Amino acid sequence: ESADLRALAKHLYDSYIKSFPLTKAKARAILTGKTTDKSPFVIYDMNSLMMGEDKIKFKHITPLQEQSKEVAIRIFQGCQFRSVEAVQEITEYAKSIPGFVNLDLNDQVTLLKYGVHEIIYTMLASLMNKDGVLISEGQGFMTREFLKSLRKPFGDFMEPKFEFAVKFNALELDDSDLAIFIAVIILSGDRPGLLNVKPIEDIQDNLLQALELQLKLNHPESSQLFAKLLQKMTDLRQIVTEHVQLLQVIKKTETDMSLHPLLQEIYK
Amino acid sequence: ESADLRALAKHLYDSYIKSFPLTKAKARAILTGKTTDKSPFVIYDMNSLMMGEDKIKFKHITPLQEQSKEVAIRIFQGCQFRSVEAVQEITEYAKSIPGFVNLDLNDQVTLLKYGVHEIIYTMLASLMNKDGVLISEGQGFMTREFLKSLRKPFGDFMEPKFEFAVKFNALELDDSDLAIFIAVIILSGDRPGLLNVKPIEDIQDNLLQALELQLKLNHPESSQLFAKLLQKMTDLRQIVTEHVQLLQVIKKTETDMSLHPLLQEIYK
Ligand SMILES: CC(C)c1ccccc1-c1ccc(O[C@H](Cc2ccccc2)C(=O)O)cc1
Repeated sequence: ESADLRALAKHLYDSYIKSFPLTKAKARAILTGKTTDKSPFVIYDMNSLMMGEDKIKFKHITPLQEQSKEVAIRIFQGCQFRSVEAVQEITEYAKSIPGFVNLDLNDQVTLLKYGVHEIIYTMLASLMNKDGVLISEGQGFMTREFLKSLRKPFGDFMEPKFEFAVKFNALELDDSDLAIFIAVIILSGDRPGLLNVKPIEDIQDNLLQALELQLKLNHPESSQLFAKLLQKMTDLRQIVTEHVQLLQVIKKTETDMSLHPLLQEIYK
Repeated sequence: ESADLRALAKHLYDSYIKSFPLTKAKARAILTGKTTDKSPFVIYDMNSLMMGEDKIKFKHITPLQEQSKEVAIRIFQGCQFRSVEAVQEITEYAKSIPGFVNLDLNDQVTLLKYGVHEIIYTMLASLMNKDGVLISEGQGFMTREFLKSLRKPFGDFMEPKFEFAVKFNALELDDSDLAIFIAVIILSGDRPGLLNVKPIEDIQDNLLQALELQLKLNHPESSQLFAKLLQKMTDLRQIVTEHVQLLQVIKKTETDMSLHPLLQEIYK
């Protein structure tokens, strides 16, 4: 019944708001510099980076970089910390997906393990525009250009994310839509090492119906949006890989830099 | 309109039947399926290959294993031959899809160029079962066991297609279904280098509606099958990506020789 699919759609949207302090709506309100009720400080060079520590809460360093964790590492660590924030956040959203917590404890861990970064980049697109990405809860805005100019390695960590987000955002999706799509991603079952696949696919079968109806209702004039969105799941998978291998490179060229256990545990 | 979507399906099916010798319906009668009226020649071991490869309808080389060319290599190059045949079959099919030829020729070459590998592994799965793959227009059956028993490079060449195949076949799709899915794969839109993505996506949109109608009417009880088929695309891409990987590795085994020139040329 439709009435049941809409109720689940309302449910998930609801938990989505409660689990993510920064929705796409808040994000676009800040990005479209019309809503000047609170604008972001912009980082596009080293000076701004320093000055950034001023206006925004940057526990990081302000002055010298190189001989004291150069700019590149500093941002990378900063980015590392947020990812941990997001996982914890995403993990809280997951518990609310009907049926998820009733699965084998092991699978729960496996679903999170593979689905988390795929989710981080999906939601990360909400904080991006062709020119940049929001940081520190919207208060800041770091330039894509400044990012694409960091030290040899770190210099190409976000580019594949921007490329994904610009075309993904062109789908004009909203929080209520993403809420369901985010859940569909978690309850895969095609995930490596699962014990009970049928119970997982039964949940996702629901999420997909929910999403199909939600997209029809929310975007009547958008033919086949449902399918276009599912295919986007390939671009996601590909991004994770580019990243994971990229991560492997730093680890070797930076034996002094560390990887937060929670993020380290996910990668494998 | 459903009428128009029922026409496009039958059209593609008709083209499909005439472009591909071995149909899934046929191949299935031969495989695990009984339908015994001419049992294929089973290659399960080295001698089986040797002792058949001399009676089987294979055109390229013969059983000569004794410091006279390696077996693994002869088998690998054999797939290349068949894949190159397959590529011509697909092209012949691509041309029957409404709108395809009306596209920028450069874009057609780009679409076939990148859609071909995914189409091959998809269709390969029709000739596969959990224990082996039909060979030579269906006159043979090379076991999965023998394939993983191969040397060192070549021992993991086909294993991932088997893992993909077994899950893919779990969907129980038939030639009428595969005919539309295949078309959808060719009419992507995200292939690198395209020049005019719009028409390509318009046709895919039209092809997607067809696959959706087809699956609903053809598999009424199989819920959300459409969504599940579309996510098999991630699996394909990974297969494809991971394949070019061994390809580069193999490129570090056999190479510099003067009797290969005009042969190496047929397969870039
Ligand atoms: C917005 C964030 C998720 C992000 C994504 C992709 C690339 C970089 C970042 C990023 C986020 C915050 C950054 O600066 C600090 C990071 C930080 C936050 C809290 C404690 C320690 C560091 C901040 O904005 O608060 C720098 C980069």
